[PDB]
Amino acid sequence: INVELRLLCSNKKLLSDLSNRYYNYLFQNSPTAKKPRVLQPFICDVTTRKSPCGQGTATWSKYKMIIHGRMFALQMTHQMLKDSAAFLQNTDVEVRLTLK
Amino acid sequence: SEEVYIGEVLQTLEKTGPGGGLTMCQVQLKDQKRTLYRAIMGPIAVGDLVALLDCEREHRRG
Amino acid sequence: MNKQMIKYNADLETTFTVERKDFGRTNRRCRACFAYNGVIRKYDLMICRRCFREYAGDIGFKIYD
Amino acid sequence: GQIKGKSVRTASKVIVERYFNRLTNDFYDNRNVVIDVAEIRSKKLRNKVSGCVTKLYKR
Amino acid sequence: SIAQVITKGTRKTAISKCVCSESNEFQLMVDNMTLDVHHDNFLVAKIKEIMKIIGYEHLENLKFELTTRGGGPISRAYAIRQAFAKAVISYFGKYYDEQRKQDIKEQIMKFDRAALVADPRRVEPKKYGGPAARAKYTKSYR
Amino acid sequence: NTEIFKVRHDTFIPALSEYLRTNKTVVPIKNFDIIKTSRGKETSPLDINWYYTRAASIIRKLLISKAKNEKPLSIVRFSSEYGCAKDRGNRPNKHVRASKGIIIKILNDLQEKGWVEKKENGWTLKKEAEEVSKQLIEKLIN
Amino acid sequence: TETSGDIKLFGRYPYTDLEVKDITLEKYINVASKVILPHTSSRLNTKKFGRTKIPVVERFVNAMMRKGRNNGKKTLAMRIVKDAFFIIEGVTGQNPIQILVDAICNSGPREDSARIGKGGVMKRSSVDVSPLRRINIAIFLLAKGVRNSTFKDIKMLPEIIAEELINAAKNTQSSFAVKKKEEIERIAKSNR
Amino acid sequence: VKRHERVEDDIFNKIVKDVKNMRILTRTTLSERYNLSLNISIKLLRFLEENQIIKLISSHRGSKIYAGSKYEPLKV
RNA sequence: ACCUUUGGGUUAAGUCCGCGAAGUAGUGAGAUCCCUAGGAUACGAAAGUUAUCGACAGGUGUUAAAAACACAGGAAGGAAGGGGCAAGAACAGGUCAGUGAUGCCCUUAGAUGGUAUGGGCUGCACGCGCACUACAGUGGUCACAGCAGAAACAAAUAGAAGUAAAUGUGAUCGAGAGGGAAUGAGCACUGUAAUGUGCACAGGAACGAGGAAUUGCUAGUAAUCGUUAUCUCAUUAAGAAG
Ligand SMILES: [Zn+2]
Repeated sequence: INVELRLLCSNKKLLSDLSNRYYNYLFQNSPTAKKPRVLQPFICDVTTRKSPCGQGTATWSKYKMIIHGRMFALQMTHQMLKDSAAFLQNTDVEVRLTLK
Repeated sequence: SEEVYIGEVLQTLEKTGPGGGLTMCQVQLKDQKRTLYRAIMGPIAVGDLVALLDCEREHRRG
Repeated sequence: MNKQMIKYNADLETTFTVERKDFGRTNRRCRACFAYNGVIRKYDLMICRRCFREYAGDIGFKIYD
Repeated sequence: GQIKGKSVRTASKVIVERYFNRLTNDFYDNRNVVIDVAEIRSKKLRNKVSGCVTKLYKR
Repeated sequence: SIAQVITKGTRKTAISKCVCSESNEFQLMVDNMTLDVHHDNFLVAKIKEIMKIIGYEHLENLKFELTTRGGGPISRAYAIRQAFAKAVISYFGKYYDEQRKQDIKEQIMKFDRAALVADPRRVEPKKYGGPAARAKYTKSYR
Repeated sequence: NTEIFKVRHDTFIPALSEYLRTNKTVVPIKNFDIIKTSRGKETSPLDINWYYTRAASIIRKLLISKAKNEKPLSIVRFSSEYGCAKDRGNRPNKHVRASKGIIIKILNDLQEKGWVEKKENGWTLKKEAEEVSKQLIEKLIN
Repeated sequence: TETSGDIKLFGRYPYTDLEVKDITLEKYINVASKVILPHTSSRLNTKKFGRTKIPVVERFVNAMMRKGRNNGKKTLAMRIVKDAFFIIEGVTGQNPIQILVDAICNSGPREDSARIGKGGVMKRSSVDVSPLRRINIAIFLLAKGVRNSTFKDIKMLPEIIAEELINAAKNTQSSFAVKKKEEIERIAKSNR
Repeated sequence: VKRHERVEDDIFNKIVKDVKNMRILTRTTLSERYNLSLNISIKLLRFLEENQIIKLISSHRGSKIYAGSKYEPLKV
């Protein structure tokens, strides 16, 4: 019955498009469709001096990479899970599944 | 000894002095015809009451 | 490599073996340039602060704020 | 400094000559009209245009 | 079910929640301690201040439990004071006539707006080239 | 009910301390008169009966933990509860734990009297230790 | 606990029937705003005369958080002044608040020395102070007298607060703050 | 001269005569008028407040304040 | 060869308003992101999360235009606050000890190339730059409570890394009972190796608020107080970055 699908992605526009596409698919099948849950973004960061030597005013930069994520929890029969999984390929988004 | 005159400020004119610390002001005394020109150093609002030690010493430059 | 050393006990007749722990600069050389100094070790990078800034945008890091 | 900048005053001046009768003394009417007619891509700009247009309309 | 409302009050990084309920007797607890047992007097002063601009007859037949997390000792007392203040107005609007809500609100607003609205004030982030938010390290010449 | 919160800590900790000493339920560590409570402390305690104030406050930590239905208390938890700021010369002060040996001895004494039961992940109260506290409070508030 | 009546300072003091008693000062001294504890976070400092609307005893505790090491310790200041009011209310017999008001009235210098010369050398002259500056200096002097008095003396600080404030309200030579007000006015006159 | 670690009989006698008609009195007064140390101004002051000769009017933290026979408070 | 013309008001900004032998479009600013603060009618049955919305000098008052203050309501009010990005031209400014970026000169088995065991970079007459504890009582000591940014913690009988500290109450000590520098015989830990670190007992130096000079800082700012599941890191922070 239940499935939880994690769409994980370090680009916001892609994840927004792919989730809108999958939401449209859900509402076109109409199994009591719903929005995705927007997850707390993972943020990995590094802070370093700009100059390659000691000279000048010490100026510092913070680089941070953001891994966005969205979860769909959903009700489907096993055939529809097996058949719909054909949607979950050729994406820069990484896709993962949980089941009970 | 504690002689004093109370005067009412009617106008302010110019920020004045090294660093612009003072303000040129026109003051009328409360119980005399006299109206003076004076420099004052705190923040001042029109219609303030100020206490003077002399009714005569003046800043003629106005 | 985890190198091993022999050591003798107080009798100077019985022998035992002990392992050398891998620590310090000697194995943490910059993966782009072999440098020993200013190596960022976080997130299992092993890249020096000079090399990082030219490649950061290829890896996918950005300055947001 | 709260000065409007060149494109904002230019668009303000053109709209009042092009659509004058459609405008009123009201900020919200004027904001509705610029939301309706214009291409302007952020609410940040069209808040400033309708501000200047309702400043003109009195004068 | 028993008549109830819930409110939230914030100061710096302290957050507090107040639940308010119908009772035969006026009762107030903070950190599970009554006002006559609680260990910090600044909190007790800030509570009895707001309890006197509101009339005592408006706090009658009513019970309060306050819980809080975050910030520190001075900030939490103001957080608690807002949570308490908003509960009475919320209850009057929901369970009595709305004129009494308006009357009480005029009194609190005349006294202190910051009892019913939250200050958006927070610590500013540290920048590089100084010990704190704005102070710079010492330049030298010779 | 959560009966413990009805009385003030600085009346309860001194009250139980006498009931302990008059029944010798806990026995002092060797050299209690010259040992310090932590490496962070400057000198040994000013009261010779400090060991009993520890025993009285340990049962209080457990009563309130039981009242709030927390997870059982560990030897590490208690060591951080009684911790302090250690003096280090020419360096900033730093937070340091209490010494475990005192706490271990108190908990093993209380085990032998049947006052404290060891669980797989901490220590917990027993019926006798709860009822002593109950019967004290019922006089003390009156 | 103690009371279920109207708002009184430290829950003890009357908070009514208060007179300034110098018309030059009237608008600039807030004895209106009924507060139980001399603490507020009201964000008026970001305004043009907003620091004149802060209540009187508030301005007076802020003056204590000084000598560097005591920065930020506002609770400590409240503890100190609370005790001083007990000493003063007892000694004087009148609302500590009227002692504080009269201390300010006497301790502000009315005439001052300043450089006037613009188009040449800077020559010193007497000048007349505004209402607002007059009260700002009064608090400063009362504070500076207290701090330096207590430094390496066995007496308790809340007691020194009561010594100075009584004397100041009574315009006696005994006050550090009053003496230094005489000095400034004498030098101002010398340069008149 | 240094401070003292006794209240001898004739200092004790005259302190009783002096504590009446004084208003607020504190640890320092006994130690700066007479020659007593702080550690013997505490003990004497605590004694007189058990004897009903003086009365305590504050004791907040270690700050502790007393009153003698010609004290009189404010009235509403 | 060159100038586009009379230099009057405004803004952070040729940002703009007047007037003209000039007039029309662009770059730079600006606009244009991201984070922090408020907002369900959306989602969940757990009790939170996210949000195309919200502020424009708009209102009133200041009598050319352009801007402006001062009030007021408002979660936010004059570039909302804080970052981030960021013209043209320059400089014989720094780095060849970051680079399988690099021209030209030099060395190259008795090496100016590698490795190993040791020693130095840490030496000490002395002049300078930047930090840390202080010089006490608005203190020291004993106990007891109790609160962050949130959430991680075998055991330990004197003691030998960890979940705040300032702080709140009671005791105590009483004007070098402040302070912990050089040093002794020990007891443990990390390590291949102590020279490094922890612990106990001693020991107890200068310093009693700093000459000529000199450095930042306008509000949740400066200063205080701890803390780093941040960076260095076997073990070592009195350094940076939060
Ligand atoms: Zn590299």
